[PDB]
Amino acid sequence: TDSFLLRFLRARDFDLDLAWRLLKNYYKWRAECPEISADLHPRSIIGLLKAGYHGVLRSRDPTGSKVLIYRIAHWDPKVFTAYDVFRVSLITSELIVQEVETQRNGIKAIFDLEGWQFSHAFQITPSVAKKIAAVLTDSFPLKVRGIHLINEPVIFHAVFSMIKPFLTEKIKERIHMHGNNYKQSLLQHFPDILPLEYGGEEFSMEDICQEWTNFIMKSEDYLSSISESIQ
Amino acid sequence: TDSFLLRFLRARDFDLDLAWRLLKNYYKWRAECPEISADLHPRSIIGLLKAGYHGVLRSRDPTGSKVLIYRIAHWDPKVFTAYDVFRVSLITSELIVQEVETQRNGIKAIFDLEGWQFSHAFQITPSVAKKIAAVLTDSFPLKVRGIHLINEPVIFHAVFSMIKPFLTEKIKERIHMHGNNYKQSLLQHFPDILPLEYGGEEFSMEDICQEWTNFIMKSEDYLSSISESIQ
Amino acid sequence: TDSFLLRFLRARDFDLDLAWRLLKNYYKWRAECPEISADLHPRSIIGLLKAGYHGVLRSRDPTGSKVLIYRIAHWDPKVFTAYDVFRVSLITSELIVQEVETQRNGIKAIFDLEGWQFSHAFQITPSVAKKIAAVLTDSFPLKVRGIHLINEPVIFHAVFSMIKPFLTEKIKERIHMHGNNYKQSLLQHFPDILPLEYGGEEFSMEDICQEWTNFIMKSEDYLSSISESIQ
Amino acid sequence: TDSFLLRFLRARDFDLDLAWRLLKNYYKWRAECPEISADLHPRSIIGLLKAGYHGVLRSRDPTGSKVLIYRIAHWDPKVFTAYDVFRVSLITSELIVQEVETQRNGIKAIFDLEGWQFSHAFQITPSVAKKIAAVLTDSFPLKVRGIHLINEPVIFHAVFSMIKPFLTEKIKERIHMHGNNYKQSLLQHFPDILPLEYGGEEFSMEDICQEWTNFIMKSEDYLSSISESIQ
Ligand SMILES: Cc1c(C)c2c(c(C)c1O)CC[C@@](C)(CCC[C@H](C)CCC[C@H](C)CCCC(C)C)O2
Ligand SMILES: Cc1c(C)c2c(c(C)c1O)CC[C@@](C)(CCC[C@H](C)CCC[C@H](C)CCCC(C)C)O2
Ligand SMILES: Cc1c(C)c2c(c(C)c1O)CC[C@@](C)(CCC[C@H](C)CCC[C@H](C)CCCC(C)C)O2
Ligand SMILES: Cc1c(C)c2c(c(C)c1O)CC[C@@](C)(CCC[C@H](C)CCC[C@H](C)CCCC(C)C)O2
Ligand SMILES: [Cl-]
Ligand SMILES: [Cl-]
Ligand SMILES: [Cl-]
Ligand SMILES: [Cl-]
Ligand SMILES: [Cl-]
Ligand SMILES: [Cl-]
Ligand SMILES: [Cl-]
Ligand SMILES: [Cl-]
Repeated sequence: TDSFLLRFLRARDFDLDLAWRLLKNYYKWRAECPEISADLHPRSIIGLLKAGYHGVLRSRDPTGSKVLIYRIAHWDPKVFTAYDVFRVSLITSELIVQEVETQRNGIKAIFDLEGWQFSHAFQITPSVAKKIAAVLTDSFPLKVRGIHLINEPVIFHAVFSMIKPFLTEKIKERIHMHGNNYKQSLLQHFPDILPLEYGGEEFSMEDICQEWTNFIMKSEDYLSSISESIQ
Repeated sequence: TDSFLLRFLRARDFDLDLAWRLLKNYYKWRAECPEISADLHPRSIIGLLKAGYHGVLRSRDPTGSKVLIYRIAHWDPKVFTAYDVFRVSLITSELIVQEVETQRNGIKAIFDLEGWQFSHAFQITPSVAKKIAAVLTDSFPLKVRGIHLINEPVIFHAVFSMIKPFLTEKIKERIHMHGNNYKQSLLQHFPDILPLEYGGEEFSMEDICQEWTNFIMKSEDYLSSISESIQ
Repeated sequence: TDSFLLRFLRARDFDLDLAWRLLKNYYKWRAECPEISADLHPRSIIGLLKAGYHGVLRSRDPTGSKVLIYRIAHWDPKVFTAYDVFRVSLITSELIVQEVETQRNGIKAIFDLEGWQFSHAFQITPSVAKKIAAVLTDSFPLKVRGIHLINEPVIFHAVFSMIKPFLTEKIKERIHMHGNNYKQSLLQHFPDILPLEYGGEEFSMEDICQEWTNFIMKSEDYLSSISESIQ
Repeated sequence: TDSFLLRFLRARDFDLDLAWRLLKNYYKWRAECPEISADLHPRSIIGLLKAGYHGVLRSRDPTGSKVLIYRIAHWDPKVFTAYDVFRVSLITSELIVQEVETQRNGIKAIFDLEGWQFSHAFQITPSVAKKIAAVLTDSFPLKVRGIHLINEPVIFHAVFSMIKPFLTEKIKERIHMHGNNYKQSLLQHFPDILPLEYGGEEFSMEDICQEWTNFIMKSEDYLSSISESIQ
């Protein structure tokens, strides 16, 4: 039985001081006003999952990182708030951090920003921006080994400019923007494992999303106990 | 179920600051270049165990300390490196630290240096010397209550002189050198519990080594999980 | 008979202080833990040479620099480690530094990074990165007048980002990245002397590699004496 | 052809600064008033050699150090001065430093002080004492890995007390005093290689001295060229 504090050690290469600072932030970061709740039950965001907003690839990248996929077009800003969408990432992260190999090799996330609207940007306030930067850098026990943005419209750079100043130099080096002709570049970073929609060979995004939705629903009892352990 | 961090508390008389510093070193000490691996499976050093290099007494000393015995003559430096020999002590220590009474009363080690050669000393580099001093003082959650050297040849003092400068005043007070006429002195420190070869009454070293070898092999599954919890 | 210390003078335009600092680093740089051995015998890396990984052009560039060619596709990371590959450059450098005209006009290296894999990047640790930067700047008596990277995949920039912070401003100005359409740009820097595979007119890479392999094997006695003069 | 400055590098583990300081002292140390001459021709001390004062063992110690033997009883202070006796060590040192394996593994010297008289001590002035300490520590490119004194009379400690304050902590750790029952202790440091007179099995001191005397006489042309290269 790995202690709860072991994931923080692995996240900081067993540097006790650094892991301590990470744990401190992990308990404080969401309490930043206006706070996001510690509620991690999928009932409030099951609609997002069924809309096909989010999924996790079955296979890891060539360095062992778990690969996450987000499709912004499947987020209706009139139905779900940024906090709801944020909650989806929290739920997923709390689940995949259980894997030791994820703890060691980190994660990489792919954001399909095709269909990004001003209504989306309206949700991203400075306070939200700060929280995004927090979990990317030093507030959650997951190594962010790479962030890949594809199909980014020109209007998105305003949003990213809100997040940028709160980002460390390390994470900034790991943020990639591919544009519309992403497939060649994206395939080089993720051989053999991408879905059909992004240059892959086997699985479709619909299947990948449905699989991860089932896993989240399946884990709703574990997600409840996590919620009660941070309040 | 005692938490993993309780053995560090007991090792420092429940001084939270001091136990914290010990845990920090416990995760860092082996990473000192050139590093020793976190691998604790007995497969790589089963030869040493079967050669009769190492054993643990069945009974404790009058103060409750576990008593460890090392015979340097049973270490062939042409077959096993200093790192392999070091690994044997790591494996044994990770096992006996599970006993609460060992956590409270510490350990005492007896090194039979009869048969110490220059080929042995060749293995003990300055880096190795530093690591020896580290686990003796502040890098492993075991109180070193005594170190007893017997049958030490005159050429050994060069080796000890490498270790000495990195030793604290407390541990230095606890290092004894008996020479060839050790039996009278050694019996006073360890009544009733020594093997036949060292003035004892009952058990032989061959039996003691065979018993501890079986226990190590028996614990190979626990030793694997420890290895995976420090990387 | 040119003294051994003359190549360090020529490398620093007969600035005695600067040449002294270079000689100091030349003796210390490989001892950085984890150290690379001073062994320069081609027996350990003959496989790399026969695989066509490395060769030296017969003719010099328009400024008199010796031109070196490396093909990363001919390096199998499952057979040869980064240290083995590093050793190949050490061996070549120790040979060409014997030429006075190379001492005066320096060298230029061309790295064909076509076929660069994550398995290659796995070998390039931070410690290795530091050593690469060391021999590029101030640890070997060869003026690096230019480094040319061709056919670089997008995933390589992560590796280069490890090396970059340890690079001086001078050397950084001398690192070129051409991409896939390199031929026009590469021909302007190296007229008349390139192999067929890179826009040249006469010789093939296979011939160039075979010629330099023979020369290395031919010089194995000189390479042994160098090894014994740095330990 | 190893440069003359390579022996200073090997003597200081290729630390360029430290080797530089050693070379500086090597040229200055004998010039300390009252100076000893740079003359290294055996003609002035052939009498000492034929008297059986000095010899070098054919075999090295278990660590590769050259082993030197001095017999103070064969020094007649009424015939040869301390400077003459000092010259013998200079001559021997300049010869054995030519061996690369001696440069790497250093030397160990055995002084048989049986027959030490006050007439001997009369020769050892404070200035002489300082010079003895100089060549032991930082004025000659030979690592002193050990000094062994045997058969030392009680009156010798006055002489050693003159040398002691000018000795570094490192060298002081390497000075052994065995007394009259030296054989057991001396054999442990030098197995298989000692002469008959000191617990050995094969060769006698008379043979060892005669062999080294021939070698010195044989090298008189090399010793002349060394003398002319330090003035
Ligand atoms: C532990 C962890 C969390 C919790 C996490 C992410 C990652 C990589 C993590 O490791 C990435 C996404 C994020 C920050 C949730 C983002 C919430 C907003 C609403 C997403 C849509 C708008 C973003 C402007 C789109 C770009 C996001 C990238 C700049 C990361 O939640
Ligand atoms: C937690 C712990 C470890 C890990 C440990 C020891 C003790 C008492 C511990 O509590 C004692 C032995 C040691 C340091 C391994 C020593 C490895 C070398 C190769 C032993 C042979 C050579 C030594 C020069 C012999 C003398 C050793 C004493 C000076 C300790 O490993
Ligand atoms: C004196 C000298 C040495 C010794 C040398 C080089 C040069 C130009 C020298 O002048 C260039 C190559 C290098 C640094 C060996 C590199 C070893 C690694 C394994 C090469 C493959 C991976 C590299 C990441 C590829 C890019 C290299 C460039 C950034 C230089 O060895
Ligand atoms: C490079 C080198 C030299 C040059 C050298 C020695 C050694 C080990 C060297 O490595 C040892 C002997 C010495 C210092 C010459 C000594 C001269 C006197 C006259 C010897 C007789 C009286 C001594 C009081 C006897 C004890 C000597 C030990 C304390 C070294 O010359
Ligand atoms: Cl909320
Ligand atoms: Cl990219
Ligand atoms: Cl190892
Ligand atoms: Cl005692
Ligand atoms: Cl190596
Ligand atoms: Cl260019
Ligand atoms: Cl004189
Ligand atoms: Cl002794």
